Amino acid sequence: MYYGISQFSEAYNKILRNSSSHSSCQLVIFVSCLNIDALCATKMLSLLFKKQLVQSQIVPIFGYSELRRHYSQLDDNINSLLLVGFGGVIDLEAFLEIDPQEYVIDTDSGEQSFRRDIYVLDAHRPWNLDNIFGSQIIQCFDDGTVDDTLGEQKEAYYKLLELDRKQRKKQIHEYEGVLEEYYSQGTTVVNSISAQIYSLLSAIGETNLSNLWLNILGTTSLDIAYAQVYNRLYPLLQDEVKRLTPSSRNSVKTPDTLTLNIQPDYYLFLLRHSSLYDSFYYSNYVNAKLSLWNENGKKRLHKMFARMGIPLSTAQETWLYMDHSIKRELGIIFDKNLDRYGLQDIIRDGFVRTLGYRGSISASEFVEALTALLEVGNNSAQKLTNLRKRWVSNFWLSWDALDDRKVELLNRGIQLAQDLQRAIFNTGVAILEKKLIKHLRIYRLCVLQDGPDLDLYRNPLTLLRLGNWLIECCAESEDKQLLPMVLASIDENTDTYLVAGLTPRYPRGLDKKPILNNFSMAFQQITAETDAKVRIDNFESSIIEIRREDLSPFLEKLTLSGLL
Amino acid sequence: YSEWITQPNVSRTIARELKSFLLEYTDETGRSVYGARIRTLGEMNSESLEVNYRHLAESKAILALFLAKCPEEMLKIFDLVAMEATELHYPDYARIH
Repeated sequence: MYYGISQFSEAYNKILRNSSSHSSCQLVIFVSCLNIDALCATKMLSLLFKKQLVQSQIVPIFGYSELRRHYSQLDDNINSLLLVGFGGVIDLEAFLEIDPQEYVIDTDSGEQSFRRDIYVLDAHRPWNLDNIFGSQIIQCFDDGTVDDTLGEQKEAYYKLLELDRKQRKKQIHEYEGVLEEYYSQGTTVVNSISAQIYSLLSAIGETNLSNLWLNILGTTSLDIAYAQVYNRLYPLLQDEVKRLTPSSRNSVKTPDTLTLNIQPDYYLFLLRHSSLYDSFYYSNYVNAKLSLWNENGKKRLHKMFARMGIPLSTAQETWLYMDHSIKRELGIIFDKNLDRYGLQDIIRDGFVRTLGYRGSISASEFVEALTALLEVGNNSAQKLTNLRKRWVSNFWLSWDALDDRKVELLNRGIQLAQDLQRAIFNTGVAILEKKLIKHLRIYRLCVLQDGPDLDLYRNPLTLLRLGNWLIECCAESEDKQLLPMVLASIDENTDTYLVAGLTPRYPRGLDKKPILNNFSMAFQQITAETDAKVRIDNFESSIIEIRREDLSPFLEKLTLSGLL
Repeated sequence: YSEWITQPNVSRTIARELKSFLLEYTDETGRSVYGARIRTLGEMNSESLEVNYRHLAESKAILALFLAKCPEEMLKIFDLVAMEATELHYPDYARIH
């Protein structure tokens, strides 16, 4: 459909034809900040437009309210827009207040052209049909979803668009019935935005190891929450590492050799940058298998190190200084022992980059560093705006850390990630010890009223770290039914709760068709029904804000909702 | 006793008896108390195993007698038996102590 995978070169050549001149800046990229995949996509896409000498402006955007503000004030000379990581699921023609008649030029002939193009690079679904069919200005990129999945919706969309009494009743309610089933699907991410732009670089003939690393980083960020998607794309990344890696083997290490191997990348927290003990203690997956919040879980961890034959005094050494024999024997120690605890799934092959003599970083460890930069790198309308300014300001810390010249900023990130995961854990234990997860039949509720350094959880990403930790913890327990989870946290200064709706997921080794985030409808439909004050402006529309006293009325109508 | 405890067939018999004390003795409640001590030994990475003399006087009491009469030879065996009793539980604990 709009631009299928076969025809990304035509959309790119259309950008060059429309927006390349030495006279002016003509291209704007709007990127959702608070999304690593949109960050790695936009980094690749800027290195491309650098090499083509296309004068461009990148604007990081927090949410839909800022998208309208920034679009409203675009200089009329700007004739191409990229919307990277958002806007596929909203009607952009309605939302931005477009009327195509104010944008059309050279209408002659079975023909149109327009003074602006709006290219949507988005991996979320269900796609809004008035973008994918119902507009000539908005120009979505596709992984293949539309031709493979939307053929009944295409037909239903047009027969209903054409039809502006038995023969009518018999058909208008068939086609509205197809759209009414197409909406009333929950949200999901089905691709990485970076693997889409790498398949565009593959069409132009621009692939190299720097663009491949950004493709691996952008795609790795999915693994925590969309494991089913990482596993589709992972086979395709292995082939590209082989294709681009040079001939030499048994090579001497030199300050200039970049090597991007595929090798064991254990599912542990910041292994190469922390101790072997903290690697297990702060891992989501390990915590979920050993029940590691309570002190019998901590006994199971020591009892494992003792049985592996690693002293606690060695396991706690920083991984560089930990001894040369353990670090090469470790593959054999894990292949012997992890099976006893069911930790067998920790063995994984991943992508490991090392540059010169500065020591290896895995794609997993690098996205933990880049997210920690977005999260903590630095009158309610001012109290929101001077906070959303901070989250736009952090985007450029994560951006600059993608550069190899700036390893000191990556090393800030790798320290911040270890400060965060410790705070997530010290909060996640409080929730499980104090029994704060209430079972409400339709969903599970959790609400942080008070606690130490609670002022972290007002960033949408840090709330999702704690969400993904509580989800892994539940998803491995064999007695619990899988249920949607609502996680709420107060800001004592704004006097709102940040509320996040979370999908459950299957245990990390079991191998089904996906499950979808329908809080994105349930929150809108309850909001439209109530007189309560909320914000529904975030790009991940599973996340909302609500004033303190309105929350209990809101949850009281959420449990009644048939939409979950 | 010094000359008895050191004879090789006697030493082997003493070792097996002390091993069987740690493996087979259970509490008044029925829990394996020296299993609970060995769990705590290897988890703490502790090098020292507490044993209660009453538990020898209540079972295999000749070992309690030899231990009082010539500990410098008896503990020299019961340290090896305790190493093997913990190594049954934590293979390669030899790399730790």
